[PDB]
Amino acid sequence: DDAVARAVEIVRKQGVADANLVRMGDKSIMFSEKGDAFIMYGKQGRSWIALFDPVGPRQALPDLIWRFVETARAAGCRSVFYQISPALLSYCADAGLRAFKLGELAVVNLANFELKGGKWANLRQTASRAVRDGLEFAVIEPQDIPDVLDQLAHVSDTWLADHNAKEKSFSLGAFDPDYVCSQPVGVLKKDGKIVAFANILMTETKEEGSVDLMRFSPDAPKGSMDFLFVQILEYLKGEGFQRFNLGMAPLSDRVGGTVFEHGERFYNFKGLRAFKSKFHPEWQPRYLAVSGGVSPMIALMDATFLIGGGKLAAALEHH
Repeated sequence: DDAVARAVEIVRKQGVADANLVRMGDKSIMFSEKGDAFIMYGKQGRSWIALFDPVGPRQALPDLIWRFVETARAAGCRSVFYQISPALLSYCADAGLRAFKLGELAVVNLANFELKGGKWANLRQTASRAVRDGLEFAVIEPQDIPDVLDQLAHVSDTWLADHNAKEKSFSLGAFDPDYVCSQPVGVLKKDGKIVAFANILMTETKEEGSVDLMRFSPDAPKGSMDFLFVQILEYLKGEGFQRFNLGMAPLSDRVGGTVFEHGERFYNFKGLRAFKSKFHPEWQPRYLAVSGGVSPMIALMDATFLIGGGKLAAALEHH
C-alpha cells in the first residue's frame, strides 16, 4: 500500500521538477478524488504544511486544496503551503489563504543559454579551468547507481563533515539509499573517483529540470560547483528540456526579517545568490500561504522546525 509510488506516477506526467521530492518518502500524500493529482505535506507544531504547488492537472486543484485545508482544520491545525508559485496565488486565496513572498527561484531558459556565446564569460572561463584540472562529467541512471553508491556516500559524508552539517528533511532531500538510487545523478570524476554529485530531478514532459542534493568531497577542486551546474544544464538542454531551476535564494519588519533568516538557513547550500547570478537567470518569486489570518511568522517557524527535523538549536551567526 504505497501512496508514494502512486504519487511518483503523477509526478512523471507533469512538468514541475521539484515535485520529485515526494520520492524521499517523508511526506504524507493526499490524492484528488480522481487520483490524478496530489498534495504532499508534513505536520509540525499546530500546522499542516504542504510542499510546493499541488501536483497534477489544474482542474483537480480547487477541490483538492479545499480538502487539504478542511482536513487540517478538522484536526485542530492551521494549513500552510510552502514555496508556491505565482500561478497558485489565486487558487490558494480562493481557499482563504494569504500569501507572503519567501524568496525567489533562479530559472535558466535552456534555449537561450550558450556557454561559449559571450554572455556567460565567468562560467565559460570557470568551465575551462575545470576541464584543465581533470574534471569529467557523467550522468548515471538509477540501476547503475548501486555500483557507485560507496563513492557517492564518501562524497556525501565528507561534504557533511566538511561543513559541520546535518541532514535536513521535508523540502530538502538527504543521503538515503532508496532515494539516492531512484533518480539519475550527475557526477564529477577526477583521478578515477567521483568527487561530486547531484541528483537530477526530471519528468517525462521535459519541461523543467532541477537538482536537490549536491555535494563535494575534499578532492573536488575550486570551481567544481560551477562546472557541475553547467554540465547538468547542458545535459538537460541536450535532452530537450525547456528550463533548469537552480534553486531558491533568500529574500533580496519582524515578518520580513524572519523570512530572510529562514532563507539564509536553508537556501544557501548549493551556491549563494551571487553564484546563481552568474547564470543571468530569470528570478521567479515563491510564496508561503497561510490560513486563518495567522501571521506568516508562526507558519515559517514551524517550517523551520520541520525542515530541521523537529529541531532548532539557535539563531544563525550574524554580526
